Amino acid sequence: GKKMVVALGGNAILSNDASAHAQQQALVQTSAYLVHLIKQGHRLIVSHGNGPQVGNLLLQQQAADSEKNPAMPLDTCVAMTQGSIGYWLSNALNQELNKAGIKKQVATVLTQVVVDPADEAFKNPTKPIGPFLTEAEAKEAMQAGAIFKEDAGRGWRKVVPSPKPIDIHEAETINTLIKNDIITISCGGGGIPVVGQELKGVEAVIDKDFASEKLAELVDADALVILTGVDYVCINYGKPDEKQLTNVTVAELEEYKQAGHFAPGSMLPKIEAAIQFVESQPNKQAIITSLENLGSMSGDEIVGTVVTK
Amino acid sequence: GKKMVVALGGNAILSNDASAHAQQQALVQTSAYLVHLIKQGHRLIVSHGNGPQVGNLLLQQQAADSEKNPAMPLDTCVAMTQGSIGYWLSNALNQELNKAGIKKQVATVLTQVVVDPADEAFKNPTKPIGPFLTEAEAKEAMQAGAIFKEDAGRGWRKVVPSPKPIDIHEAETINTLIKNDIITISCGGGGIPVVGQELKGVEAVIDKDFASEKLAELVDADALVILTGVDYVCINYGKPDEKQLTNVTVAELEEYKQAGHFAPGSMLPKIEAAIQFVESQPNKQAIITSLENLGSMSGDEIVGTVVTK
Ligand SMILES: Nc1ncnc2c1ncn2[C@@H]1O[C@H](COP(=O)(O)OP(=O)(O)O)[C@@H](O)[C@H]1O
Ligand SMILES: Nc1ncnc2c1ncn2[C@@H]1O[C@H](COP(=O)(O)OP(=O)(O)O)[C@@H](O)[C@H]1O
Ligand SMILES: [Mg+2]
Ligand SMILES: [Mg+2]
Repeated sequence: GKKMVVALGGNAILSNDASAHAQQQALVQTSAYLVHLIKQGHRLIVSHGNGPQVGNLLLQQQAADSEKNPAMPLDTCVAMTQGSIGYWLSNALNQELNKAGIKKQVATVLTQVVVDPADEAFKNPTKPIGPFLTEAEAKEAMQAGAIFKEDAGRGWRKVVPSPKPIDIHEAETINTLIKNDIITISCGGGGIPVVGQELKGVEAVIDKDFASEKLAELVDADALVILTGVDYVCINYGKPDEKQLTNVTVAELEEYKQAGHFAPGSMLPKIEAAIQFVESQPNKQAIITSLENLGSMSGDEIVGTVVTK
Repeated sequence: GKKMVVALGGNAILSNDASAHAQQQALVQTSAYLVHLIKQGHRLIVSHGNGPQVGNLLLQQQAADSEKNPAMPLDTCVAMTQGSIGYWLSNALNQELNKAGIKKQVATVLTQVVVDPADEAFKNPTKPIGPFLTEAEAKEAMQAGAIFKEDAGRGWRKVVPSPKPIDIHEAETINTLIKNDIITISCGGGGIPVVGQELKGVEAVIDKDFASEKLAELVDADALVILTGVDYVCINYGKPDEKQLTNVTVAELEEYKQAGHFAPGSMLPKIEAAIQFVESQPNKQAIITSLENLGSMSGDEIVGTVVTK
């Protein structure tokens, strides 16, 4: 069996219906697939994204904003989504483990992810968040310290930094749970962004896959498994000559990267994080595939885009 | 030292406004007092309430309620507050620990607290919660069985049950962290209420002190310390003949309780929880006092209303 960090994405909470019940139902389906990994002897360390969840929460912050009910900053909103999604996922996993007759503890740990204040991302925030405000509301926010950028035609929306994760505060706690064979859920939404030894909260968005890769390094995982919306990373994706990548090496991926095969923002971060993990220490593996593709496992072997040195 | 469950209440988050920043600063002050206990060798396992926090979150759920941004049910909102408050408190405690030069890690574990569906509370809900609705809105909201009661002159509110905890799902995980000298924050808001084999969420409010007492039993804590708004519990409270209770036995408290000295909904549950803990096992002590009164500690000994038997 392998100790693996499993980084869930949007596909893990595929529901369309934004209700808690619909998202919980989606996570139960996701958990059924994850339990396949447990049946095969793997030791899971799970993380997840929070795109639509934090997006809706941010809209809720604005809808009721007042002196008595002030909008919560982004870092607190991320913490809230670690709570909601962590609850839904841990609950769903327990259900599916029970259905399989398997006894295994699941626990969600709030996770603060440290970033460098000197990170170039802070001088140049590029992550748009929240609702589209009017120039007026924008200028008012500007005078309030926020950085807004008019999205020509759509309006003005707040932009925040996307810094690199340099450490996971709760890493040792997560390691402790790991060693006690407890399935942990952490780094939700890429983590609650904090800076410095004092762990000062900041409004930023940390890439979930790089946060997961940092966790994988800190807990000395054997593999980083990113589960997304495709069974295999492809070259010429969506094109007539599309080709699925199975076993790949870093040099191969670097060649394809320069040819522009991995869309920025979506697949590119996964490829970069996977390469980084494989380059971090000898005998490390990274896999990019989907939950559904776990049905194609060969024994305890996960198939998909498998990256090695 | 002694393994002690410290149950924080409203005054632990003493802020002049409801902003995240103000509440975080309030928790920093609270953490200063908690560090005092840690310096004295006590092994802390902390819990907290969430009344004002979940209240504002529920108002945010209502403000943007729509098909695309549906209001999250109470159990999910409780999970979200375990995330926000857990983040604020763990971050504040780390800051105060570092200031004291103490190398101790803090971790927040989402907590699902199990209740019995046959609990009398489900037949007679008593906890009003959420927004004040019109009579027409409440009428429609009650068709599926939910109970709404009119608050004359204010509106109609949902009234949920306050069932007793029969288990803390993550208890073993929390104990494992405790055994590894990690300060845990759990049972936030009394816990995410769940029922049955699938741990289905239910809209209810589990008393934070009863939840904390159950945790104290499950982790075999030496003491249950409830920190609230008074330095000492009193009899003839607010009357000219008011008397503060210091060392007191279970028998004495039972007499006082029967005399109606402890207000329902506020002090009564703390007294009942204290009695339950002292009677739960030999060599168990329960204390009810305030964070401020910790400044009057005699060495590693906490003064206040100390229950023994
Ligand atoms: N070369 C490529 N091969 C496969 N999928 C690709 C490629 N380039 C872009 N994609 C897209 O990247 C998506 C996954 O990234 P993203 O949408 O960000 O998902 P997640 O929520 O998992 O982060 C795929 O599901 C696919 O639509
Ligand atoms: N006999 C009593 N002795 C002391 N305090 C009492 C008594 N009866 C009621 N109280 C009130 O109970 C309060 C504590 O319960 P509560 O307000 O719910 O606080 P918390 O947020 O800590 O749960 C006290 O601070 C006090 O205002
Ligand atoms: Mg993505
Ligand atoms: Mg109270």
